[PDB]
Amino acid sequence: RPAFCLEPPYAGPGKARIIRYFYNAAAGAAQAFVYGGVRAKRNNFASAADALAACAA
Repeated sequence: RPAFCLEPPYAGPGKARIIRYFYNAAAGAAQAFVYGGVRAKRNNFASAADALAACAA
């Protein structure tokens, strides 16, 4: 998988309240987190499906 997939989820400093998905490598699963709308890292997806296709491929 890309190194990006090993990164902890990044809420960032934004104030929005958007559920996004990240690949949790140690868990072997895509998991929800709250994304703030600003300065996203690359382990950040619209759905569990999109996280798994990028990283559990």
